[PDB]
Amino acid sequence: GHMSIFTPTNQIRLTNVAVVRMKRAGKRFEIACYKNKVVGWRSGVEKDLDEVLQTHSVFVNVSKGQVAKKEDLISAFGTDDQTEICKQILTKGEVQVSDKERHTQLEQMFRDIATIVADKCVNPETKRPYTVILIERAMKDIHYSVKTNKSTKQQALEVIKQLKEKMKIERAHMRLRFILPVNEGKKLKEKLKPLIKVIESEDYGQQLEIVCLIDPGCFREIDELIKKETKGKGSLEVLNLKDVEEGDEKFE
Repeated sequence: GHMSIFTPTNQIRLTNVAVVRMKRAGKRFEIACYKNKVVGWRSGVEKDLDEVLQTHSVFVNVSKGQVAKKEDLISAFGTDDQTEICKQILTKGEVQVSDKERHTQLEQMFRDIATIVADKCVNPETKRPYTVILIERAMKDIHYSVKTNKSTKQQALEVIKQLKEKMKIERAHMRLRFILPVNEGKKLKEKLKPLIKVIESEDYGQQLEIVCLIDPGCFREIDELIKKETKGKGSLEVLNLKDVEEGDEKFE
């Protein structure tokens, strides 16, 4: 980065690779995957785990220039499958968690995650939730560099508590499900579905239970239509039990 100007976008090219490497106790494993949200697979935001692999060559040490072939990885790691090795390097290595700016802890990248958490929380009387700086000031205060190696499905509870530790936010993003019969269901299902604001939790039996709820920051933008689309038709129930049958997540 910040060296060559010629950087054309392509699917499988060494010009579109992301730097990621795993540091072992007595060995190094540096690889190159697609820069298109390479860490997406660790959160279920990917499309596959094949095309994301730009190169099948792993470096044992870029300083010396030791390129490990299929025989090398089979000896060093013990497996001939690069997918397994690369997968480990991606979840236990120095992966570029850059979603926008292709740099480290700079370029205001700390404000990026702050923008996502902003709409997810409600601030008390002082300004509107659009003030990313307001939440960012408290976010980076308790835990600096919250974007660096941010473990999504692992430190989810920690991150939300770290924020509350400093600034006590008012509620957060919850889940609600509407309950109405087939007759009334055949009205909101043709309005809320095309908008694509629903969650993978619906009922297709006698009651069309639909779980639709976005970030509280934009609650006024979603409820403005929900108030008449389903609220002024069926009953609105809250979804707080994740240890029970939610409904249907697939028609198969």
